[PDB]
Amino acid sequence: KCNTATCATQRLANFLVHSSNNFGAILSSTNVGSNTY
Amino acid sequence: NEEEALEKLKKYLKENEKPKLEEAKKEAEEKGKPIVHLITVEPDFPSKELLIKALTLAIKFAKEIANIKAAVVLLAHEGSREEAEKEAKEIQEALTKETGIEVIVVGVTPEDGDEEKIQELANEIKNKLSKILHG
Repeated sequence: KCNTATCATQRLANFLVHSSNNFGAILSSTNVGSNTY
Repeated sequence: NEEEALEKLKKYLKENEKPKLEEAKKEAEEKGKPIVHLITVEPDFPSKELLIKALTLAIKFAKEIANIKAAVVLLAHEGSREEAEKEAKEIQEALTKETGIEVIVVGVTPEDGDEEKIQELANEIKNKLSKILHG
């Protein structure tokens, strides 16, 4: 199981990309962090 | 400062988001399919206003270089699904008004990482995307 919420979003995005080859849109995954203290 | 944070974000977008979206454009031209931008969001922002500004930049960047049709934001939330769904609705309202494209914001908790719950959220996301492309 995932210990963090970031693990879960990564698994979800990976599954969406790796299951949508025959889907009607190109899915492109990128990450956004705060870059703050 | 928040400005220096956004300066580091802009450096990150040119090094990471741009290469991935350049690939997406080529795949989109081979197959004749529009591009949907999928954003994972770290839960490390000091305020929702900085989160909104950062996401607006990332989405506007993607519009600029890849004419994306929609954006799916996966908002990592360290808490309950009820709180996560409320926070997603707030963020979605901001991004829709600010970016001018269809935005789907989904709150994701650690428990959603179960492979069986991944399938649920995936099903829900693809169905919403199918409405934007064909309904």
